[PDB]
Amino acid sequence: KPMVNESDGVTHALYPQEARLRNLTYSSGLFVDVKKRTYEL
Amino acid sequence: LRFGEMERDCMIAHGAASFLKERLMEASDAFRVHICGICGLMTVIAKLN
Amino acid sequence: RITTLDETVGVTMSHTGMSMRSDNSNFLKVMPKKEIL
Amino acid sequence: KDQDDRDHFGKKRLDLAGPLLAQLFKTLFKKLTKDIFRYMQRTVEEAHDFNMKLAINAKTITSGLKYALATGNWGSSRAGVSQVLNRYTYSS
Amino acid sequence: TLKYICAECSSKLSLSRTDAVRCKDCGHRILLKARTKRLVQFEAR
Amino acid sequence: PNLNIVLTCPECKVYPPKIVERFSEGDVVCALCGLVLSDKLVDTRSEWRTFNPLLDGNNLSTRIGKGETTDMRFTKELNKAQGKNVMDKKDNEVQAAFAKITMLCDAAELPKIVKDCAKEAYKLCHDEKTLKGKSMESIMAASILIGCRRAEVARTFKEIQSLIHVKTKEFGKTLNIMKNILRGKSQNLTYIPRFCSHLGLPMQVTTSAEYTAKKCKEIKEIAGKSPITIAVVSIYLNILLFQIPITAAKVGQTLQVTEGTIKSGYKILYEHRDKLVDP
Amino acid sequence: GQQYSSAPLRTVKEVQFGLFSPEEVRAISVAKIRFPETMDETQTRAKIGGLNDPRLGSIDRNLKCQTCQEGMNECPGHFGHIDLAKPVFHVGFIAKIKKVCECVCMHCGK
Ligand SMILES: [Zn+2]
Ligand SMILES: [Zn+2]
Ligand SMILES: [Zn+2]
Ligand SMILES: [Zn+2]
Ligand SMILES: [Zn+2]
Repeated sequence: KPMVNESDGVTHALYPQEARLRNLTYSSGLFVDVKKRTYEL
Repeated sequence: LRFGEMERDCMIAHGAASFLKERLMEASDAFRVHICGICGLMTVIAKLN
Repeated sequence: RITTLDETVGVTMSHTGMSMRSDNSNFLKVMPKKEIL
Repeated sequence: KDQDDRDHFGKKRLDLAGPLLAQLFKTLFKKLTKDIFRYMQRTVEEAHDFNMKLAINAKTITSGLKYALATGNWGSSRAGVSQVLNRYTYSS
Repeated sequence: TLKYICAECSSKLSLSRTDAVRCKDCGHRILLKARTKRLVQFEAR
Repeated sequence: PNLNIVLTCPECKVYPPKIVERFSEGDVVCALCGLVLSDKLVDTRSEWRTFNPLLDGNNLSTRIGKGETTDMRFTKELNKAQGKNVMDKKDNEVQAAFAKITMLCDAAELPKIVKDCAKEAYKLCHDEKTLKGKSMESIMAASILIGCRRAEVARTFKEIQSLIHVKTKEFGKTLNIMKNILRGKSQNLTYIPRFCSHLGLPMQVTTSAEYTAKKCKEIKEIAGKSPITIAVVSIYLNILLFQIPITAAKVGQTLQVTEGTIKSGYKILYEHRDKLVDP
Repeated sequence: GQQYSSAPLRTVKEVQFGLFSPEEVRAISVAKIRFPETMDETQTRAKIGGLNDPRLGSIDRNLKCQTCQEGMNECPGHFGHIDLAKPVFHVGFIAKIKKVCECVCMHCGK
């Protein structure tokens, strides 16, 4: 969901009215389920 | 305002170069320089104090 | 479709940068003179 | 039969937000996939410990998406893609 | 101090200098200047 | 010698020139007798429309990319010619560390202000006798912690140790000698709401541990014992003020601590439950 | 505006286009200039021998300039030289040099 990581580090909710005044990026994070392997062949 | 290229050309049609001289010097940038008599190049260090 | 993670964000966001939960993985961790003579 | 006329409108195609972003996001993930592999090869070469946080740089996606919609450029490849919103009236 | 108003709950805070930009109770940060207390004269024309 | 032109009114000659400048006309007038001094004032905000000595100094450089209708081999000759001339200066390690600084700062999601003070701190030490070796990452991570304190941020040693391998005892003493360099070149409350952001807690609950951690210092007894666990028992007390289902096992794996430690701190806290209420 | 002088005030008539001799520049320039820096090491004044020494003409009103004195509304500047150890061609004279080589000998030079 759209969020802002502030300068201290709080990553909370977001609304575009505040995003228009604080000059930010109405943006959401993306995450990837990574899988690690090792072949020994 | 910008004194354009073609606006100069209409003044040549009349021909009053005194207005052409007054506009591009005093209304523009004016400068008094010095050059040597031999090598006609801007080289003379002036100290007219 | 792509699922949406719907919580208080900063719980999921805490594992992004620093989190003080290191490693948890095993992936790429790397005489006498006459006697000796 | 006559010559093929390129001024036929149906022979042209349009690109909205999606197929524009498909060109961009393929390239941004293309850059990061090699740089993750750069963290793979250098770790086993210089013999250190692996770190998934240091393996993936978020600025490959962050600076890519911010700077593209900042200017009208997309790549200088493509130009003038983004414009500011016209708010002289509601009809604008 | 100068009188400051919150964005959402419009709570009168009226803090001072070097007092951080953070509203009480609500977690907003958009603060306001608040209007003066002296009269303003106009014209009908 | 001198090289300062003092513009004075010869009509007045009563004081140093308390004058006026007509910026709308580009002239400077005497603010007494009403006489102009010099026409054609040059401007300052005009040349900046078409456009760092604080870090780069007087050093300049010019990137030489390819053209558009050129030969690709010619750029290879220049970058080899640029390659042989990289030993004329020693700032190549500085920008390479700065790239590593920018690599660490952005991966730590820290803002560009922290990018400023860290490169500010590294340029102060740079290369002196008191360094000698120090594994490079250590003086980097120290200047990272300089950006934590100077830009009023809240970072911990294990937070950097979760990123870099600095082996602590090497890390702190190298951080200590850099402080004496800063001394030779002349507050746990910020750490609170990040953990509240890590737990996802409301603002009234967030300021509840704030009034807890404020009054915990003035109450005294048992003293410091590191404020990190003192912060987290302010969390556990104020979450025992309410009913949020977290307990000690989940918060133990969260901030990486000890469940048995905070119950011992809970022992002195339940006695101190009196002098902590506000409403 | 400008300070009064007594040089003969005339006009320009015939204008000759010509090229530079290198010793002629040395009989005109005033500084060698070896430092590639701009201002002082102390981030003030000048390098003195760098890219903008006070031996050249200055600007910025309050600065006085050395040899010209006066201000930026009067000083027309000066000129300096940089000599090398290896000559190179000019971009505007590439093919015009090439046509000379296509017309003269390479040994006796006739
Ligand atoms: Zn409020
Ligand atoms: Zn003297
Ligand atoms: Zn006056
Ligand atoms: Zn001069
Ligand atoms: Zn011959």
